[PDB]
Amino acid sequence: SLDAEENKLEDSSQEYNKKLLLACGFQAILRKILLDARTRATAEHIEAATQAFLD
Amino acid sequence: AMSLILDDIILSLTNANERTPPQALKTTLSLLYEKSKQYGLSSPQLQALVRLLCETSIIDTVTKVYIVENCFLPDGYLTKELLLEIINHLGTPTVFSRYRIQTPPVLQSALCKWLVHVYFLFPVHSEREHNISSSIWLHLWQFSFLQKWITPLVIWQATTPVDVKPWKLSIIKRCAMHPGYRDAPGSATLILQRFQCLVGASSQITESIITINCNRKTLKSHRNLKLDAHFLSILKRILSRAHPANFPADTVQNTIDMYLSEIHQLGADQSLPEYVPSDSTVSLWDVTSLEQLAQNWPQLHIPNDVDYMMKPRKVMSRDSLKHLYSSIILIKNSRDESSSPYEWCIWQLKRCFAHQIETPQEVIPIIISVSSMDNKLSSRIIQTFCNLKYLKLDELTLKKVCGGILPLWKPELISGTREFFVKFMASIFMWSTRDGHDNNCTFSETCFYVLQMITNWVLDDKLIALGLTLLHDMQSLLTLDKIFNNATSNRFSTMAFISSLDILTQLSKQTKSDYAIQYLIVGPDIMNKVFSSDDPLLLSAACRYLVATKNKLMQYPSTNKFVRMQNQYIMDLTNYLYRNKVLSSKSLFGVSPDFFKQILENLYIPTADFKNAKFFTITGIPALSYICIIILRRLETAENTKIKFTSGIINEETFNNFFRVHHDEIGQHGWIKGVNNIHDLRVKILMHLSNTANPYRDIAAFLFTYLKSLSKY
Amino acid sequence: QIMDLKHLTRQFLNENRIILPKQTWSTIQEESLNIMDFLKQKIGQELVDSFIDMGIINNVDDMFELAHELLPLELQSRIESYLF
Amino acid sequence: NSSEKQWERIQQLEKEHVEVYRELLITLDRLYLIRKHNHAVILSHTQQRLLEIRHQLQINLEKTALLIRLLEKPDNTNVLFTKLQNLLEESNSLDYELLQSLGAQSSLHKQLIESRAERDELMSKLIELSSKFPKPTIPPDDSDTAGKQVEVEKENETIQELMIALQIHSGYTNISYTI
Amino acid sequence: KDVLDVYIKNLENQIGNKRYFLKQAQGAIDEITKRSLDTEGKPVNSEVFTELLRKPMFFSERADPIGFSLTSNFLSLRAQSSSEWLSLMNDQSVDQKAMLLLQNNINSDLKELLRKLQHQMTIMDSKKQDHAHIRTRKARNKELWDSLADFLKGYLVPNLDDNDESIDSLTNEVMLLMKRLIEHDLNLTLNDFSSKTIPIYRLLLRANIITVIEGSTNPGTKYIKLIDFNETSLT
Repeated sequence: SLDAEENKLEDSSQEYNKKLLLACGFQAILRKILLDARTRATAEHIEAATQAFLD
Repeated sequence: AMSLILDDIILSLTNANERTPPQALKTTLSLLYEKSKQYGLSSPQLQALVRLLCETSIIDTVTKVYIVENCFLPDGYLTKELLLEIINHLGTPTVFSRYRIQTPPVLQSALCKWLVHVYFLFPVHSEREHNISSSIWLHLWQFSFLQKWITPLVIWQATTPVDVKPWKLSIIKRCAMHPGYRDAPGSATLILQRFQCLVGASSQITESIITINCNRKTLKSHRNLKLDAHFLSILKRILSRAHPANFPADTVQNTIDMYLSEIHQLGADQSLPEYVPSDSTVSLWDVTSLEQLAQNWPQLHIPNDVDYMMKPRKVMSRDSLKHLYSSIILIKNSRDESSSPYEWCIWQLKRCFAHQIETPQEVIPIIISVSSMDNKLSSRIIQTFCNLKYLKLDELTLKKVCGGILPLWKPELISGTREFFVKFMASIFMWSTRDGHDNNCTFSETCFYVLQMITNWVLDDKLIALGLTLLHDMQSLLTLDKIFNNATSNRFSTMAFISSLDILTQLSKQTKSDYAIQYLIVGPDIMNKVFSSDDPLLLSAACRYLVATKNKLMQYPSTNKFVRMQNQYIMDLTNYLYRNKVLSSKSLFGVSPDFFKQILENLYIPTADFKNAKFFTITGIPALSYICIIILRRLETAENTKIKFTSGIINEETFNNFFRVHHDEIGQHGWIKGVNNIHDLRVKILMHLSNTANPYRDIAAFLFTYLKSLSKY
Repeated sequence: QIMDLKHLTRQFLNENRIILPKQTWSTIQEESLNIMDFLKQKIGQELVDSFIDMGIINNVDDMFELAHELLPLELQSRIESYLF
Repeated sequence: NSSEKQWERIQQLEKEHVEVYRELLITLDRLYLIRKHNHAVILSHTQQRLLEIRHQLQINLEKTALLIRLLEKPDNTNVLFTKLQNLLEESNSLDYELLQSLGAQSSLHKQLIESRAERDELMSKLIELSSKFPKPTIPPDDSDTAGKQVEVEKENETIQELMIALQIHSGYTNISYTI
Repeated sequence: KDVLDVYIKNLENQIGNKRYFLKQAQGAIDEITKRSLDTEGKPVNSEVFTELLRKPMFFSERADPIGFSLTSNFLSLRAQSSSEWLSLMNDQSVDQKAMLLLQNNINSDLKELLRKLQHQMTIMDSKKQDHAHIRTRKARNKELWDSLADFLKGYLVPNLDDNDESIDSLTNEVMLLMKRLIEHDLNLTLNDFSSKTIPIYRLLLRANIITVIEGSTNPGTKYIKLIDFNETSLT
C-alpha cells in the first residue's frame, strides 16, 4: 500500500497530508525511472535512468 | 414494558449533552449493556442508537465500537430505515461535505461487521430497492477500511445473475490493481469468484481473476469469515425467546452456516428483465422466510419463471419456500384454469405420455404433488388423460397418475361420472386383457385405485349412492372369466376384489347412514363365483363380508329379496366348508346337487371307504386342504406329540387309518388333547384358525357365528 | 523493501513488460534510499511547486491525478480537500 | 441343469394343458346346447355365469382328487409328490404379507384424505384473505415504439447509477433507496 | 431323470388327445350351424339350460394328469403374481409415504402463512401507507431527471465553489454537464469543466465512474466518458 511508502519516509493533519504527497511523489519518481529503463530497453540496466535522473 | 425501559435508557444516552456527567453516563451505559442482552433492541431503537453513536462524540470510539459489538442485538428483522441510517454515516468528508463531522473509520468498519453478522435479518428488498442497494454497497466497497467487511455483503446480495453487470467488474478490478489498498486483491477475487458462479464462465471474469492473483494464502485468509460465536449465540437466544417459531435456534444457525458456507465454497466452483414498474413490488424468488412473505404479501410479484419454480429445508434461504411456490400462486390469483402450476402440470403430463422427457420419474411426483391436493386440477387431469387415448400411449405413466389423482377426487357434478368411469374401466379391461398381452396388473391396479376413490366417495354422503353403484360395476368386471378364474387366475384380480369386498364390509359394519341394502348385497352372479374360487384369502374375505352383514339385514323381514339370497349364501357356504352334505341338499352354488354326484363318478380315487364325503369340508376343499395340514402339524409342535400324523390330508379315511395304526397311544396320549373324532380335529384347527394372526381368521369366525352347532366356539 | 516494492508497481509493470529481476531490486533499493534522502533534503501549498520543479506534472490537477492513482479513496478525498 | 429345463418344459406343458382343458369344457357345454337346440348360442349373462361357476366347481373337484391320490399316502420319493410339497408351501407363504399390505395401503389413504381435507380448508381461507387485501393498481400499459421503450429503460438507469455515485461519494446524508 | 421324461411324454399325449377332442367338438358345432345358417342364428335357450346344469361332460381318464396340471398351473401362477402384487403395493406405499410428509409440511407452512396473513389484515387496514410509486417508463425518466436537478440544486451546487452563491448560472452549467455525461456526448473534455465546476470532475473521477482516456487524435485533450451501466456483456 501507499501507507508503507509514507512510513518509509520518516525513517499532524497538515504533516500527514505533506507525507502522503511525498510518498506519491516518490512513487511517481520510481515509476518514471522504470519507464525510462523500459525506453532504454526498447533502445537495445536501470542505471541509464538513475544517471539520467541527475535533476 | 421492558421496551419502554430500553427506550428511556437510549433517550438518556441521547439527551446526555451539555452536562458532561462524571459517571452517570457510565451507569446509563451499563444499564444499556445489561438491558440490550435481555430483550433485543427493537429496530427503531437500533436506528436511534446508531445515529447517536455516529453523530455525537461524547463517548470515545473505544466504547462506541464496544457497544456496537456487544449491544447491537436486534430482536426483529432490521427495518429498511436502519440500513439507511448506517449507509448515511459510512464514508469520509469531501469537498462537498467538508463541514459534516466524520465518523471514526474504526466505528464504520464495526458497523459493517455488525451488518455482516446480522445479514440473515435483512428485510426483503422490493426488486428495485435491491438494484439500488446492490450499487450502494458496491460504491461503499471502495473505502479501504470498510472493505474487508463489505465484501461479504456484496457476495451474499449478488444472487440473481442479473446483478453481475460489467460496470461492477470495472470497479472491482480497478480497486484490486490499485497500489494503496493492501487488502483489495483477496476481496476483489472473492467477489469475482461469486460473480463467476452466478453467471457461468464469462471470460471477462476469468481473465480478470488471473490478473490480480492472490497466492492461495491471502485468499484463503479471506474466504474464512470469522463470525463472532458469542454474539451469534446471544442473538439466537434473543430471537428464539422473542419470536417463537420465527427465528428458532436451529434455523438461525443453519442460515448463518449457509452464508458462511457460500463464502467458503466460493473458490471451489434467469429469463429476462421486464421493467419492474413499481418501487414496492417484492419479487417472489427474493422472499426468504414466511414472515417476509406475509409482510410483503399485498406487494408480491410472481414472475413467469414457472419452469423454474416448479422443476427442482430449515435454512431461511431464497429457495426455502420453493415447495410453497405453487401453493402461494393459486392463492394470489384464485385458482383459474389459466394458472401457472395447472398448465405446467398438464403440459408436463402431455410431454410425459409422448416420451419427450428424459426422466419421468423426476417430474411425475411433482405433478402428483400439485394435483392430488387440488381438486380443480385433479378434475381436469381425469377428463384429459384418463381415457383409452392416453392409455395406449403410455400405460405405466397413466397408472401412476391414477394412483395419485384418483384416490382423492370428489366430482363436482354427480350426474355424468358413473358412465365416464364405466367407460374408462371397460376400455382398460379391453386393452389390458387383449390377445398376446396376457396380464401385467394394469386393470387390477387401476381398478384398485378406483376402489380407493370409491371408498373416499362413500365416506362422505351425497356420493354414497354414486359410489356404491360404481362399486358393483367394478365387481362385475373384476369377476369376469378372462381375469378372475379358477385355473389361470392371476391373483392380481382376486386381490383388487377383496378390497372392493371390504368397502362393503366397512359400510355394513357402521350405522347411521342412508343407503338401501340393494347396494350391500353383491348378487348371486358374482358372489357364487367367489365361493367356487380356489384361493383361501378371497374365501376369507367373502366370509368376513357375510359375517359382517347380518346386523344390517335383521331389521328387514324374511320375505325380502336380499334376506333370501343372503341366507342362501350361508345355507351353502356352511355345507361347503363344515357340514359336507352337498349331495343331499339342493342347488349348492346354483348348480344342481346331482352334478357333483355325477362328477364323483369316473373321478378316480384309490380308496373308496368314504369317497363322496372325502372332499367337501374345510379339510379337503382345494382352497384350505393344505392350510389345515399346516395347522395340524403346528398343533403337533405346540403339543410336542410323539405320533406325528403320517400324511398330509385330513379326511374321514386317513384319520381312521391314523387312529387304527396308533390306537394304544391315542387313547393314552401323544396327540392333540381334545382330538378323538375327526370333527374334534376340525374344531381344533378352526379354533387355532380364529387366533388373530393369520389372514384366514374370518373363515373360522364365519363358521362359528353361523353354523349354530359349534357356536360355543 | 522487497515484496511491498514488488506490489506497489504491479499496475505499472503488468502493462509494458514483466520483469528483468536480476540484481535490479537491490539497485532499486539503494535508489529508494537516495531518492528518499533527496526528497527530505528538498523539503528541508508551496510544496506543490517544489514538486513541480522535479515531477513533470506541471500543475496541481496532475498531482491530484497521481493521488487518485496511488492513494485509496478515503485518502483521495483528503488530498483533494487540501490541494483545492 | 437338466432337471431345471425339464421342469420348465413341464410348466409350459401344464399351462398349455390347462388352457386346452378349459377351452374343451366350454366348447363341450356349448355343443350340448347347440345339439339340444338348433342354433341357440346367445345364452344370457346370468346363464353364461352359471356355466362358468359350474366349470369352476368341476375344476375344484378335479384338482382335489390329486390331493388325495397323491397326498393321502405320501410317497416322499416320487418326482411329482416332491414337486407338490415344493408348490403347496410356496403359494400361501405371502398370504399374510399381502393381506397386511392392503391394511397399510388403506391406512395411507385415510391420511391422504385428511391431508387433502386440511388443504381444502386452508386454501379457501387463504384465497378469501388474499382477495380481501388491497390489490395494487397497474400502470397505464402503453406501447410507444418499444425501441424507444428500451432506449429509455437504459437512459433512466445511468441516471440512477450516476445519482447513487454522486450521493455516496460526495456527501448528502439523505441517500435512501428511492432514487 | 427318466421318470420325469416319461411324465412329459404322457403330458404331451394327453394334451394331444384333449386338443383332438376340442377339434372334433368344434367341428360338430360348426357343421350343425352350417345346417342352420338361416340368419346369424342367436335365439334364447328354451330352459333346456336347466338340464345342462344337471349333468357334466368330458369325464376324465385315470391316466389323465389334468389333476396335476390345474394344481400346478394355478399354485405357481399364484405365488408368482402375489409377489408382483406385493412389490407393486410396496413401491406405491413409499411414494405415498413421501407425498404425505411433503403435503404435511406444506400444510403446516400454509397454516402459519394463514395466521400471519390474518395478523397483517388486522394491523393493515387502518392507516398503513400503501401508496406505491407506480410509474410508466417516461414518467420514471421524468421523475429521475427532476430528482437529479433537485440534488444539484439542493446539495451538489450549493457546496461547490461557493465563493458567491450565484447558483442559477452555476447550477445550469452543472446540469448541462450532467446531461452531456448521461447522453454519452463522446466529445466532452476536461476543458468543458470550468474552474467553477471542476470539483464535478474530481467527484466523477474518485468514484471510479468515468474514463479519462485521451481522444487518440489530440494528445492535449482527454475525452471524458461515463462507464456503461447499460451494457451487459458476457459477465
